[PDB]
Amino acid sequence: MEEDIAYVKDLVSKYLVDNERLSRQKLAFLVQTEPRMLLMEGLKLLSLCIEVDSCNANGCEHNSEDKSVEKILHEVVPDGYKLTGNVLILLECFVRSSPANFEQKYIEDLKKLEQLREDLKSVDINLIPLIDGRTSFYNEQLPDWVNDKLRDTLFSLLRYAQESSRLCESLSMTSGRLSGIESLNTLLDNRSDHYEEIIALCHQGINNKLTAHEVKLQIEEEYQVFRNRLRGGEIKCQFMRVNKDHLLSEFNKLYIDDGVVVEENLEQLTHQFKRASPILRFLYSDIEGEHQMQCWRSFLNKVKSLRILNTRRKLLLIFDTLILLASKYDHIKQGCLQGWLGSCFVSVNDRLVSLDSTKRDLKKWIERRQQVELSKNQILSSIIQKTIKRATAAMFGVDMSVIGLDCYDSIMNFDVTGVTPTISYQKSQEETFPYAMGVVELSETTDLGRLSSLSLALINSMKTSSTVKLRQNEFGAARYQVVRCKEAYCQEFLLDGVKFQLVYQKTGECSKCYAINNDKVGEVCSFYADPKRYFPAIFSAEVLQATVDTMITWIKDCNELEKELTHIKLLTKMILVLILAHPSKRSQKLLQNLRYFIMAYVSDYHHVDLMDKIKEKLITETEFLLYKLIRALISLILCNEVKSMMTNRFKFILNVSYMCHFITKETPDRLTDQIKCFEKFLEPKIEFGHVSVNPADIATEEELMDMAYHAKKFLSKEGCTAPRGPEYKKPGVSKKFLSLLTSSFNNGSLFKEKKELRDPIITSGCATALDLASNKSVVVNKYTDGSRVLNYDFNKLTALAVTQLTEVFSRKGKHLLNRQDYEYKVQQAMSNLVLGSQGSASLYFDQLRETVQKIVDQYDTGKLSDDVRISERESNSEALSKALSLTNCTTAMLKNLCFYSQESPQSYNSVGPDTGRLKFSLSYKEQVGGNRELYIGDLRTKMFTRLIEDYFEALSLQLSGSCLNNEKEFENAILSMKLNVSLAHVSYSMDHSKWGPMMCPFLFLAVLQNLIFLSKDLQADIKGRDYLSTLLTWHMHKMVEIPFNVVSAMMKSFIKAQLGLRKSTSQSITEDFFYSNFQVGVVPSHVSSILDMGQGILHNTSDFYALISERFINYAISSVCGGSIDAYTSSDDQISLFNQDLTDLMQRDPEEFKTLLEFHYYMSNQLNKFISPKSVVGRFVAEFKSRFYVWGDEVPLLTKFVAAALHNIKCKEPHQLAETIDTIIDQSVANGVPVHLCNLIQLRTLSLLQYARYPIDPFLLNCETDVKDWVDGNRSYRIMRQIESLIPEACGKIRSMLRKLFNKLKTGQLHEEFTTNYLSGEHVSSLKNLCIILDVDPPSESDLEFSWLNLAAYHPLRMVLRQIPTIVKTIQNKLSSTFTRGAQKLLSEAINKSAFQSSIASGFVGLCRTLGSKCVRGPNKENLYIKSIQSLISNTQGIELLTNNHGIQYWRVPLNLKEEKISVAGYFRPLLWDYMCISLSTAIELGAWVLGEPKAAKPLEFFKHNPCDYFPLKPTASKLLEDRVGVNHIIHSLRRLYPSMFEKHILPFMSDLASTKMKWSPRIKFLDLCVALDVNCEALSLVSHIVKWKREEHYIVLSSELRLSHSRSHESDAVDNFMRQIYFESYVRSFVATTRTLGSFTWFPHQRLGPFSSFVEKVIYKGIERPMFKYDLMAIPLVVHRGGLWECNKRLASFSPVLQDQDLELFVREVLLIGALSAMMLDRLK
RNA sequence: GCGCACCGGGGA
RNA sequence: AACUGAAGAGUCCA
RNA sequence: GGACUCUUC
Ligand SMILES: Cc1ncnc2c1c(I)cn2[C@@H]1O[C@H](COP(=O)(O)OP(=O)(O)OP(=O)(O)O)[C@@H](O)[C@@H]1F
Repeated sequence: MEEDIAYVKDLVSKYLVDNERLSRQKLAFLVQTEPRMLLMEGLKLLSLCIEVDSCNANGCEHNSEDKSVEKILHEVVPDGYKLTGNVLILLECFVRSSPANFEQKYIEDLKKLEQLREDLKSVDINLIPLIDGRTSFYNEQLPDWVNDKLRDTLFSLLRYAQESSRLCESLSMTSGRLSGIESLNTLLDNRSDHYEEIIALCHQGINNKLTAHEVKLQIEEEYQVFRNRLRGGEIKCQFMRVNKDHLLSEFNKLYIDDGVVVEENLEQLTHQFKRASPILRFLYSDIEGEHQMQCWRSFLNKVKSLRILNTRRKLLLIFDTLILLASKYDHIKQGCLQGWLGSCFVSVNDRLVSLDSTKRDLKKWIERRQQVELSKNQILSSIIQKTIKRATAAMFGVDMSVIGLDCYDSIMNFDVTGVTPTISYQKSQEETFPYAMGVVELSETTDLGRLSSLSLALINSMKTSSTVKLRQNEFGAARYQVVRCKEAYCQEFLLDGVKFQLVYQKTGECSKCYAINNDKVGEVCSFYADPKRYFPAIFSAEVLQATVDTMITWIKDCNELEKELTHIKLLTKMILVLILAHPSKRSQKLLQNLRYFIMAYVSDYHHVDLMDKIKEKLITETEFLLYKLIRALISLILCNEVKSMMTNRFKFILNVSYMCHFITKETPDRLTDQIKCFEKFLEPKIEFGHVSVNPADIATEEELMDMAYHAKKFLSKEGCTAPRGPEYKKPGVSKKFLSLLTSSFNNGSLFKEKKELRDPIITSGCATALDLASNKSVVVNKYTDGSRVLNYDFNKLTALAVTQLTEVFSRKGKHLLNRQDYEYKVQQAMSNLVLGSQGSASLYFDQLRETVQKIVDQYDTGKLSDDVRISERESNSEALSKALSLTNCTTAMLKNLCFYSQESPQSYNSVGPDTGRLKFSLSYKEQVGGNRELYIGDLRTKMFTRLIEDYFEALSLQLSGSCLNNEKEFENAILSMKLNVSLAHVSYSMDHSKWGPMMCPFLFLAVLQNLIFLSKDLQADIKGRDYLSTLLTWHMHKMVEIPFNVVSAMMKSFIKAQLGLRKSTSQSITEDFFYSNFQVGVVPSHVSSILDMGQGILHNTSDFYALISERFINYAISSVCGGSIDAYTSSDDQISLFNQDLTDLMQRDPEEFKTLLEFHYYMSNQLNKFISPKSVVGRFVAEFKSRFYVWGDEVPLLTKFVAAALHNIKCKEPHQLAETIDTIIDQSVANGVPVHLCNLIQLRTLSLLQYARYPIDPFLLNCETDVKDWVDGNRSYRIMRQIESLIPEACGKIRSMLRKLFNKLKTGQLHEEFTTNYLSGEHVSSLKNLCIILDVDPPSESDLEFSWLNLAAYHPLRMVLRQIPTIVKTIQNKLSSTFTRGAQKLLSEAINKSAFQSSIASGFVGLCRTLGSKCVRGPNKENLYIKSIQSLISNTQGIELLTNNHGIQYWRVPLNLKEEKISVAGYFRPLLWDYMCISLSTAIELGAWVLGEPKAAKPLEFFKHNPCDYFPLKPTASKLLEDRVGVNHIIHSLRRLYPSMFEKHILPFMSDLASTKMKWSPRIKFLDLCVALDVNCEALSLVSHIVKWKREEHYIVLSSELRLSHSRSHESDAVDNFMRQIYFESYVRSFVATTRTLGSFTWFPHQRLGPFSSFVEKVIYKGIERPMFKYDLMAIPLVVHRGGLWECNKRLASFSPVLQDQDLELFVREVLLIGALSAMMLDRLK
C-alpha cells in the first residue's frame, strides 16, 4: 500500500515522455497522497497520454488548454482539431474495455458531434467527425513494462483501500503487448559479485570486433597448421574412405570374439532356426491333426462376477463340483469328451482344476458333516441347492437344466484317466519335444498362423482375474522345476483341429512361465513370456506375408540375383518370424543399426568408429541367430558380383532394418531403463568434473566458486596449436573460434544477402496460459516449515531399503539359499529388526541397527515410503488452474503468471528468483531402440524456459536455414536435397552426438553476451541482452532431481555390498558416486552442473546456436578452399549440400577433400558440436529427418508404416479404434505403402473388432479402397463409397437428387423447402418430398427400409472403469480462450474429462472387457448387453440381416415397427438418409465432384506391374481461395441472423474488431443457410465443413495402382471486402484516412492495391500510425468523401471496386437515400 | 527359454 | 503409486 | 478451442 504508491510515484517520475502537456499532470500526480486523489490523478494522466498519441496518430492538434468550439472558431470541448480551408476535423477519444459499453460511449460521441454538424456545416465550413475509441489503457508514451506495473498498482489501490466504482475496469484489462521478459524490472535486482564474475568470464580473451580481413587471415592460418599436423600424423583422422568390400567383411566378423561361428549355409541356418526356442520349435513342428458343461460354466462366471468378491475355498469348490456334475451328465447322455485335459477340467475362472484332488478334497469336506449332523447323499444336494437359490437371486436367461444335480454318488465312482499337465520352469532339451520338429515349410503361411493363435492366447491370459488358489502344486525346491498342475489357469486355442491349452499360474500383465499342453501328449513346450509384447502377430497372418512379398517384388528384376531370390525370401521371412516370436529390445537395436550400415555402404566417406557404433550387445541365442540371418541376407544381396539395380537393393535392406518397428516401444523392464537413463545423465558430468551434490536454494559459497571454476574450464579448449593438438571427446568451446564466430556475426559476414536484424524483445511471441496446458506431467514441490524440501533423509531411506530387502528375502531367500550359511544368518538378523510390518560388517550392522531403531521409534511402511519422497506430480492443467486462481487480471498470459500473480517472486539473484531455483526432475522415455532421459520441470521452470524459447525462436525465424519452426524452409530443404541427389553432387548427411548432454546454458550465455543484434540503437540492445543473460543464468544453476526409484535401488545395493552379499566387486562409475555419498552419510538428492542444457528443454535456443555456428563453419570452409556448402539444420540434425566445385574436388584430389572434411570436423568440435559416427558423405543418397532421397526412384518405408498399424493402440471404443486405423493408413498410403496391403490391414482391424463381439456396421472401415479414396477423398468419402457398394441402386437416385439440389442451394434458390421443411422431422417423408420437388424419381419403398444398427443411439457406450448450439460454443471457446475466467472454464472441463478418460480400460483387452459388459444404454435409463439387443432383434419379425463378403452388416427394417411397439426400432437408422447427410456434408467440404457418377476403370492396357514405379501425386481440388470462409464470416452472419444470442454469448468475448461492421458485410448465401441449420439442428454441422479443406500434401503412390482406381467427376474476396466497405461508407459519413480509421474496418488484410498501395503495403504493416497524405499515393490528412479521396475541396484521387448486382443490394439495404444514389451514379462514370 | 543396471519377475 | 519439450498431419468432441 | 492417436527431432 504505502510502499507501492511511492514506487509508482518514482516509476512515473523516472519513466515518462518529456511532453509539456503531460508534465502538468505529472506534477499533480506526485503530490496527491490521498489514495482516491492519487487514483484519480493517475487515471487522468493515463487518459492524457493515451489521447496525446492518438492526436499524433490522426494528425489532429491537441487541445492542451481545453479550447472550446468557440475558441478555435474565433481563431462541446473537442480533443483535437485540424481546421484548415473548408475542412474541419474534430477528434475525441475514450478508453472503454467492455464491447457493450464501447457502443454506448461511441453513440454518445456521435450524438455530441451530430448535434452541431448541421449548425457548423450550415454557413461555411463542413464538419468531418472522427472517433478514436480505444479498448485498453495501452499508453505507449510510457515504456511497455511500466504500463503493466502502473496498471497493477492503480487497480490494487481501489481494490484494497477504496472499499467505499466498478465502472472503468480497464484497470484489470491487461495493457501489455510484448513477450513479458521486460517485466523483470518489476522485481528487485540483487545480482551480486557472482554475476559480474560470470559475465567477465564471458567477456575475456574474446575479441568480437574483428574485421572480415582479420577473421579470414586467422582462419587460413588454422588451416595450414591443421593440414600440416594432419599429414604429419599428429592429428587423428576421423573419416575413412568407403570400400564396400572391406565394409561387408567387417559386418561378417562383427561378433567373432563372442563365439559366433565363422559362417554357415542356408541348410544349417534353417535347421537352427526351426528349433531355436520353444515357440519356434512349436511353430514348425508336426501337430499331426449343446453341452450342459458349458451351460453351468458360462453361467457361473457371471454369478461370481455379480455377487460378493473374495470367494472362499468352500464357494469355489461347489462350482467345481457342479461343473463335474454337468460333465458327467453330458458324458452319460450325449457321449462327449471335450472340456478336459487329461484328468483336469476347465472350471469357472479358467481354472484347470484336477479331478483326483477335487475328489480327495470332497472326501474330507463331507466327512466333516458326519460329526456335524439328512445323510451324506442328501446333505451335499442341500449345499448345492442353497447355492443354486442364492445364485439365481441376482436378477435363468441362458438355458440351464437343474436335473443334473440329483445326488453325488457319481463322483464316488467317476474316473477319468489321461496325461497330467505340467510346466517346466527350467530349460528342457529339444528331445523331450514330442512332435517331429522342423516339418512345416516356410514357403507357406502355416507358421504365421500358429503364431497368430498362440499370440492371441498370450494376450487373453491378461484378462483372467486373480482368485484364491487353494491346493498348492509343489512344496519347497520343486516349485520351479517340472510342476504337476493340480490347479492352474488355462487358455484354450485350436490349431488345425487340435485343441491346445496355454497353461499358466500367475494372473496379470507380468512376465510368467507358460506351458502349452495337449490332451494326447501332456506338455508340449514351456517358455517365459511377457504377454504385452505379443500383440502385432494377432490376425496378421496375411498382412505379414504380403509385406514380405511386396519387398521381394522390388528385387525380382536383378538378373544377377535371379538364382538367389528363393533364399532371400526365406531369410526375410525368417527374420520377421523371429522378431515376432521373440520381441527383444536388443534385437530391435540390432535391426535398427542396419540402416547406418547400409547408409555407409552406398556412400563415399564414413566415420572411422562406425562399426563400433553398429555393434550391439547381444545376450540370448535367438539374438545371435538373428544376427546370423541378417549377415546371410546382406551377404546375398550386397555381393560384389551383383552390380545393377542398386537403388532397389538399398530400398530392400533399409526396409529390412525398419522391421525393428514390429517390436513394441514399451519398456521390457522399468527399473533397469530408469537406472540406465540416470547413468546417461550422470556419466558426462563425472567425466568433466562438475557434479554439485545437494544444492540449496540459497547457494553456498563453495558451489558458486565451483561453478565459476568450471565455467572458466569450459572455455579453455585447445586446438591444433597446442603441443597435444586438438582434443576431441572433451566438452568445451575454444576462445579463438568463439571470438571468430561472434566476430563475423557482428560483422555481417555470416548472414548476408548487409543485413538488418530487428529487436527480438518486440518481435517475440506472446504466450497465453493455455499454450502451456495439457494433460502431461509437471513436478509439484513439497514444503515443510515453509521451506521447500530438497534432500532425501538418510535415516528414512536406509530404513525403507532395509524393509524392501526383508520383503524380497521373505519371498525368495527364506525358502532357498542354504539356510545354514552366511547370507541366511546375515539377512535373518537384518530382517528381525524390522518391526511393524507383517570385519566391517559388524560395525555396519551396528550402525544399521541404530538407524532402524531410530526410525521405528519415530513411526509403518506406507507413511515411511510417502515421507521419503520429496516431490509430487500433477498435470499441466491442474497446476495452471491452481495458478490462475491467484492472478488478478483478465487476459491469461504467461507474464501475468510469473510476475504479476499473487505467489510471484519479489526479488531475484543470478542463481534463481525469490521462490527457489529452477528445478527439473528425471524420467525415461519409451521409444524404439534406446534410452531418452526426460526433464520435467515444475510450473515456474516451465514458464520461465518458455519465455526463453519464445525469444530465441523469434531470433531464429529472422535468419534463413533452420527447419525447426519453419515449414517453408523444410520444404525448400527437401527440394534442395532432391535437386542435389539428382545432379549427383556430394551431400553430407550429418548428425550430432550428445546435443543436450554437452551444450550448456553457459555456452549460450557467452555467445549471447558477445553478439550484437541491433547495431543502430545500442542501449535497448544491451538491455534486452541483459534480460536474457539473467534468464539464462537461472538455467546455469538449475537443480535436476534424482528419481526416487534410482536412489532406493542404490541404497539397497549399498547395504548388500556392505554386508558382503554380492558375487563380484565390480562397480560402475554411478555406483561409486552413490556409494561415496552413502558412506559419509549424505543422500544425493539434486545435482547441479555446468553442462546439460536438458533434452529438448532449450530446443529453440540450441537450434539458434546450431544455425549461427554452422553458418560460420560453412563460411570458413568456403574461404579456405573454393566451393560452397548449403546447410539446413534442425537442432541436432543437419544436411550439408555440397557445391559442384567441391564435388569435382572430390575426384580431382581426394586427399584435399579428406583434409577439408577433417577440417570441418575440427572446426565443429572446437565449437562444441560432436559429429556422430553415423554420419556419411556421399553422392548416392541424402538424409534429413528420416527422409531418404536416392536419385531415380522413391524410398518408401513400407515396414515402418505397416508395423505402426499392427500395435496395441490405446483406444477405448470401437469407433475410435476404426478412426485411428483409418488415420494411420492414410499416412501409410501417403508414404509409399501399396493399397492392397492397406485393405489387408483394415480387414485385420475388422477381425479384431469381430473377435471382441461387436456388430460391424457400415460406418467403421472401408476395406475395398482405391488410390483415389485416399489421395482425393477424406474419411467421409470412404464411408460414402462403402454405402454406395452396399446399396448401389438407391444411392444413384439419392445422388441424382443431390446433384440437382446442391446446385440450387449454392445459387440460393430452394432454401425454405430445404431448411425449415425437409431437414427436420420424419426422415423418409423428407427424402421423398425432396426428390419430388426437384423432379427426380423418389427412392422406391423397398429402398427406404435399409438401415443400420446404431448401438449408441440413445446414449454412448458405457465403458468399464479400471480406476446452446455447437456453433456458438465453437466461436465462444475460440474467442474466450484468452481470458482468465474463460481459460479457467476450459481448464476445468479438460481436467474433469481427462480424469474420466484415465479410468477407462484401454487397449484390446479393455475393449473386449467393455464389449462383454452391459455397455448398451437402453432407451430410458437402463443398460443391456449387446447380446440382449441382438436377441430382441432376432425375435422381432421382418427385420432381416444382410452382409457383404467382408462382414459388413446392414439390416432391413419394415416401415411399420416403430408404430407397432418395437423397443428395438429406436436403435436402427435409415441408411439412405445417412448417406444423403454424409454425401452433402462431404460435398460441401471436398467439392462438387463427390456427387458425380462412380465409374470403374477399364484400363485393359496389359501393362507391367513395375513395383517401384512410384509417382508423387497431389490431391486435386477446385476451391482454394473462393471458399476460404473464416471465423469472421461466421461471426458476422451469426450477428445478422441471431442478434440476441450473439450479444449474449459472443459479444463480451470479442475484441480486435470491437463491432465495426458498419452493415456492409457481403451477406453470403449458402453460409446463412448453414448457420441457420446449425443453430436449429445439432445432429450435423455443415459450417464446420465449410471452414475445412483437404490439404495439398503429396502422396507417393504406385503408378500401377493409380490406374485401377475409380473415376468420379461432376462439375480474393478478403481484399475486396475491405474495398467494399470504404466505397460505401464514404457516402453516409465522410471519414479521415488514417492508420486507425482504415484498420478499424473489420475486413482488412493481416502493387495491385492501387489507391492505398503505399500505406497498407509497408506503412500500415510496419506499425507507424500516421495519416495518409497526398504526398504518398501518387501534412494535410485526406478526408475520404463520397466516391473519392479529397485534399482541399477536390478529388485528387479516386477509388472504386467492381460493383455487382448483389453488391448494390447491401447499399440499398441500409435501413437522403436518393441523394446518395445520385452522387453514386455520377462517380461510376469515371 | 522372461528381464539381463550382478539386484527384478516367475502359485494366496 | 512413473513417461518431458517441440514439429507435421489426421480424427473426434462441444 | 479442447482431447486423442500416428510419424519425426
Ligand atoms: C526432447 C526429446 N524427447 C524425446 N525424444 C527425443 C527428444 C529429442 I531433442 C530427440 N528425441 C528422439 O530420440 C531418438 C534418437 O535418439 P539417438 O539416436 O540420438 O540416441 P543417441 O544415444 O543420442 O545416439 P548418438 O549420440 O550417437 O547420436 C529419436 O527418436 C529422437 F531424436
